[PDB]
Formats: sequence, structure tokens, C-alpha cells
Amino acid sequence: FGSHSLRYFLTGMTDPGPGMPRFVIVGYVDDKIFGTYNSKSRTAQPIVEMLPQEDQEHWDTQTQKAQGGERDFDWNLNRLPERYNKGSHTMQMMFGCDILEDGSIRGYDQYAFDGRDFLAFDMDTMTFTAADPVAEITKRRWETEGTYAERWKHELGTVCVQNLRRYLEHGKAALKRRVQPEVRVWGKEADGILTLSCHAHGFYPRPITISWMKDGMVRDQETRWGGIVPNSDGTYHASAAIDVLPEDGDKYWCRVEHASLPQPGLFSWEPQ
Amino acid sequence: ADLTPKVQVYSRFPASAGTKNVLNCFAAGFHPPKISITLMKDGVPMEGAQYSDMSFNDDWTFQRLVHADFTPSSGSTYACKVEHETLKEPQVYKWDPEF
Repeated sequence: FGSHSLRYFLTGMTDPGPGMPRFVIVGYVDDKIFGTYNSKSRTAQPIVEMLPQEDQEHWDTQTQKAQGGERDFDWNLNRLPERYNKGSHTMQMMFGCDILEDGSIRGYDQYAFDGRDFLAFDMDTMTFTAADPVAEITKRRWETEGTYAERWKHELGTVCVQNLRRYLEHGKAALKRRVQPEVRVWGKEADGILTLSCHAHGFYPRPITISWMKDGMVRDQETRWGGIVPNSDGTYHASAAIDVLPEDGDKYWCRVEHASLPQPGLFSWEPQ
Repeated sequence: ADLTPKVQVYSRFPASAGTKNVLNCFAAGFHPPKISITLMKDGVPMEGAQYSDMSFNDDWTFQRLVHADFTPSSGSTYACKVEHETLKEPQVYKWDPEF
């Protein structure tokens, strides 16, 4: 089942660290950063490796919208700590939309204060849900206004979906290009135990599987997975390790499944 | 769920002695977002490091990628050193070179 997603990750910080911006937005289409904003540059800009031929007009609009969000977050960090009778603080928002192959859409809009759920909006019912009785104050104030729900319905169900469709078309080359993993298996023995490690370098898209097998049988009970983690160029990394008897090193195989491979790859430890 | 950084270190490309590459450190799962992440070669900070814009996972915890161009040497030790207010002392994570 095919679908695409647009997500914005907004963070405001009272204590971002030396020289770091207090407010940041990172935008993703599917598993790809398409653009960013921060409070130091005060500019929204595309990731050119995904969106190589953007018009300035669009990004002027994004910049002004982001500057508005920055102001909204500045007020949150001032006001919410007092309400919670609560050092440093953060405000976060995750919002966006999906478009699905079946013709439907979804909207998402969630907030967190100090890394804890605060509030959510449900596009379909146009209602807010609070995470706690302090957040309930915002929920009730916003809902009684009527306007917040109308505006967010528009933002998610009209604006977000228009922009997602735009970035899918503009970013087609990067989104559809498959980049194969470069897989290496290495072995290291210590204290009579050979640790086998399988690292998959530089794959795209993000979904990948890695399995260790011996005599055709997966050894999931013994496998340690490193997780899927990003490279700076939009590709990903993942890994799995297993501890084996040194004398058994030659009979273990690492299986890797990825959209760029026509069949699952198989890799073994080949010491000289 | 303790909000301390979870960290791993990895090269962009499969590593070979004397071949230019990029060293990555990815820290995730932490709160608050202020964090020091430093790539280290033989106990000396690596030059030219770049850091990702602050972002977070679906569980709200923060994450950051730091990377620096490097040419791996056998007989150097590479690491990522992380300082964070959940940690009593800086924590260090060794890069397994895979050669």
C-alpha cells in the first residue's frame, strides 16, 4: 500500500547550548529531510540534494510562517513553566499530513512541553485532546474560540497536502532513487569469543532488515541490532552482531533485505 | 527511558586504512536537548565537525548526528565523547574500525 508523508518537527529551547539556535524546524518528506529553519539564520531553506530547483517565492512564504512559529514558541516557554509550577524548558510540535494511494489523506498535530505530551488535535473531528489537567486549560480556551480548529483543519487538510504534493513532484528524483547498501562483515575475537558484525553502509530508502543465520536457521535469540541511523547525506546505516565460537566463524551468514537489491543479499565472514 | 543519550559511532563508508571517509556519531533518546558531542582521535578533538539541526523521535526524545571528514589510520583510536546533564561524567564510545 502506497503513501507519502510530510512532517514538521519544531523545537524551542530555553537552553540550546553555546552558539546553538533556540528554535529549529526540520521538515521531512517520507524518510528525507526536505528543508529546515532556525532562529540564527532566520531563514527557511530547502535541502538542495532533494529539492534542487525551488523558487524563492515558496521559501519566502515558508520563512515567514516559520518566523511566526518561532514567536509562538517563545511565548510558550515563558508561560507554561509557571502553569506547571516548574531549570531549562522545551516546547515541541510534530505536525503534518499523509496522502494515500486510495485517495485519502490524514492529518497529525501533537505538542509536548518539557518532553512530555501536552496537546493533540484531531483533524477529522476538529477536536483537541489534552494530556493533563494543566494542558486542559489550553484545550478549552482554544476550542471555545472556534478559530484554532478551523485554522488547523485548513493547515493540515489543505495547506499541508498541497505542499506534500508539491515536494513529491519537485523531489521526485531523490525520493525514487535507490541507493544500495555497502555491506561489510567483520570478525573480532576476545576472550575465546568471536564477535561477528554486519554493517550496511549508505542505503536509501530507510527500511532494511539484517539477520544472522547458521546452517540456514536464523539466530535471533543471539543477535544484537544496532538500529537504523542516519548519514549526513540522506542515506542510512544499520548493523547486527552475534557472538560465536571461533571455530564456527566460517558457517554464519548475514542476510540483508533492501528495496535496492533484487533479492536478499547474503554475506559471510572471510578472514584471510 | 532514563533520558541519557544512547550513542553509536560508525563510518559513512566501509573503512580502509588511508582511504578518506566520514566519521559519524549519533546520539538519541535524550532530554534536555542541550548536549556536547565531540569526535576524538587519540584523545584529541577532530577538526571540521558538523552537527545536525536539533530534532527528535516520535517519543519526543532528542537526537543529533555529528560527522567529520577523516582518513582512518590503524593504530589510531577513534571515539565519540558525549556530555549531557543526565550524566555525572562525560561518556565515551569507541569506533570499531571493521579492519
